[PDB]
Amino acid sequence: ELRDQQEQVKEDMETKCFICGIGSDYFDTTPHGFETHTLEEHNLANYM
Amino acid sequence: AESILEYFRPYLGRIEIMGASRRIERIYFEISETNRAQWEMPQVKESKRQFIFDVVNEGGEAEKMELFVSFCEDTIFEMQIAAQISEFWGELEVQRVKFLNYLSRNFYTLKYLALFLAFAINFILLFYKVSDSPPNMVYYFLEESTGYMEPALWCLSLLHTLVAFLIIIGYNCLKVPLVIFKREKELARKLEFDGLYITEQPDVKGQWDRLVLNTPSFPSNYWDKFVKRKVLDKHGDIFGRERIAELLGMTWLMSIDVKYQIWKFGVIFTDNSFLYSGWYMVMSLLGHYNNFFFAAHLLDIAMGVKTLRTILSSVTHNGKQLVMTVGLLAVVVYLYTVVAFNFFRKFYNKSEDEDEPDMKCDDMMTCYLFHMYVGVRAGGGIGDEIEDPAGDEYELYRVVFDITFFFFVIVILLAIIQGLIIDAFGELRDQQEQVKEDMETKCFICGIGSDYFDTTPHGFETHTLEEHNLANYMFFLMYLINKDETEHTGQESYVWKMYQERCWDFFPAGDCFRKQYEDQL
Amino acid sequence: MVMSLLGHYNNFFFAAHLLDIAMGVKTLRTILSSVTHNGKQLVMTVGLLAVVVYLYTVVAFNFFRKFYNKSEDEDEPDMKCDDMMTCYLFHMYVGVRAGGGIGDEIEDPAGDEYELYRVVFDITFFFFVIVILLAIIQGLIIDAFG
Ligand SMILES: Nc1ncnc2c1ncn2[C@@H]1O[C@H](COP(=O)(O)OP(=O)(O)OP(=O)(O)O)[C@@H](O)[C@H]1O
Ligand SMILES: Nc1ncnc2c1ncn2[C@@H]1O[C@H](COP(=O)(O)OP(=O)(O)OP(=O)(O)O)[C@@H](O)[C@H]1O
Ligand SMILES: Cn1c(=O)c2c(ncn2C)n(C)c1=O
Ligand SMILES: [Ca+2]
Ligand SMILES: [Zn+2]
Ligand SMILES: [Zn+2]
Repeated sequence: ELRDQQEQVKEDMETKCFICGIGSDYFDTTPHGFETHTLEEHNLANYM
Repeated sequence: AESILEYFRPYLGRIEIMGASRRIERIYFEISETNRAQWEMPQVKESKRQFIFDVVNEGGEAEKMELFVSFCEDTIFEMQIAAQISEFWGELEVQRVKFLNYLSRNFYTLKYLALFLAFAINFILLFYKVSDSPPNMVYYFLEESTGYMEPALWCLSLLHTLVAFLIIIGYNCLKVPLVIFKREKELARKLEFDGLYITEQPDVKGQWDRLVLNTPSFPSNYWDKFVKRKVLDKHGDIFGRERIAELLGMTWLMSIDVKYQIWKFGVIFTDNSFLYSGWYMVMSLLGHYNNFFFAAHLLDIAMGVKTLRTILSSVTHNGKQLVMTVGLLAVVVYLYTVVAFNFFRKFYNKSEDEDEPDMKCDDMMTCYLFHMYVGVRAGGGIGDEIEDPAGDEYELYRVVFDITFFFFVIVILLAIIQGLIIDAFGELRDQQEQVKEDMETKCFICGIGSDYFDTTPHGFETHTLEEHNLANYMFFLMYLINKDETEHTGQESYVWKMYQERCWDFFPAGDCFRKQYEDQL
Repeated sequence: MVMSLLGHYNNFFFAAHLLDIAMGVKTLRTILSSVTHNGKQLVMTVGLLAVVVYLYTVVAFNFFRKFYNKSEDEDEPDMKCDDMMTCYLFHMYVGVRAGGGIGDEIEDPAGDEYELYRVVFDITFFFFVIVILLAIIQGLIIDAFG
């Protein structure tokens, strides 16, 4: 179980977020909704 | 028009595309009588599933159908090689053609026949005996009745090693001509869409491939023969249009390419499925020398039925953690040694007789060897092969040296190591489970799952045998191939030109006709 | 029934009827149903633990025959491994039931001439055929039940 945890993080990132709320059932409609909406808009490194 | 509809049920394709001012659409196109035939057949269907398994595993949702059409460029290859085999010195040709051709059709049963020979050379060999006086050391056979078996082992060893030498012949004519296709058209892409050898630099498999570009036969079997003239233009004007044309170089034996043979052996000798089928042979020669070496061939039962492979595959894949643990159980057995070597040397006496004391622990290169050979195999800790501390002078201290062994190095650690493995096995196979699903509920061309075509009856078996059928897009890709190019119709071009530029946007990506026509239908 | 006739003949055959406790209460049926349903993998494993015990035999039969001596008295040497139809039988009857690998019913290689080589013939048994394999086979079953 310690290691499955290391697994759930690995996800949580992929599907959802970590600045806004939403997951990926919204930027799934357009192509490449992930790599736009997390290297263009809500990029968790710009805010440093 | 009932009968003509039902006569042309299996020949009418149907494919949904996207484009031409941002909408969806329906394309209708003719299926031949032979692409429907040689896709229903098992050597190929196989691959299908295969692709299906892994790309649901390590694909995201982005790079998926960069892999699809990377795959449909293959099955339309060996499909073109399946027909390559289907049914004085010149007659050498017809034999040479006929022999290997009708051979390699036979192939898979030609191997399975190999196995069953190994289940006789072992059983028949499971009768030996040795003795002081022959019929020094002498080895004969037992076979007390049936005194013709001992001959049979001579015609069941010159009939095996032959059947090894076939499979090496069969392989090199049926399967390698893909595994240089799937290299060459992995290079030419990475020499004409971001120019590996010409504006960046090399992964050894990169470096090994410099040996070929000079050669005059680089596209040997990958369709093309122009890529060369295609990259004396794209990345060729900025660089020296005399400089690059250097880099590329712009009966049989009288004109055999001296180079590019040495390359072609490059990638085969590194391909595992070939490099096994040598070992499987070269033992089978060594048999004749010692004759038990035909026991080794018995190990093929791991590379056999599905579960058995997983057995060994399991044992490996978690090897990151596993070896790095056993690299710790070999350490925390050291520490006890240093403790034992300093204080409790008096007890490690295996001498059953007091005239010749034995004293297993003096040289620490032994007392470390004694612990890791009878102190982790006794299931009762180390205090099972020692005198006991009933008497005195350390008893208490000694009885905590032991029962801290037992706990650490026989209850925690040996539990871990069975553990890793067994549960790893369990998990490879649950994966095989999640694929099984992912298909059923959702998709694999569009996005949506089945919470949309659940409302209507049979939403699955319509929307995956009528609209988004993941097999039509290989019939299109090879129906497109051969229409004479000046009559590609109104959609059938804009795909075909969106294809030789690799834009993968003629794939619905979350829509169906029943998707914007919800209100009109 | 037809057991229950045979009873009259030998009269212990009414012990067989006692097996109905598997086709009874729910959990007990699952017990046996479990044991079967995964039989695809299971038999095809035990069909491998009977093999990788062979390989050791061939190794033992060629080099280490000197140790397999169960003769408690030196007047009648016994030598369990001469005929490989025995040394393969000796391994799979007291070398997977001793819980300590095969080097538990043998002389030990303290003395010489192969000691190092011998102490890796054993501790590769212990690991493979008593830590991996016998773990697998309890495993399949118990979790299948689950
Ligand atoms: N909502 C998000 N916000 C910020 N980043 C995200 C979000 N979702 C996914 N990501 C990014 O997907 C990235 C993949 O990892 P990335 O390549 O960028 O560097 P990394 O995490 O340190 O791993 P690596 O070093 O191997 O590259 C994550 O680092 C993470 O930054
Ligand atoms: N989105 C989808 N696209 C394409 N096919 C799908 C989709 N969802 C389900 N399927 C199909 O459900 C099918 C069931 O398997 P199918 O009978 O057609 O051949 P198979 O997969 O090779 O198995 P089998 O040989 O036993 O028949 C899958 O092959 C798969 O093609
Ligand atoms: C795109 N494409 C192919 O991918 C292909 C081909 N012949 C074989 N290959 C594989 N042709 C003629 C083609 O236009
Ligand atoms: Ca036209
Ligand atoms: Zn966000
Ligand atoms: Zn779909």
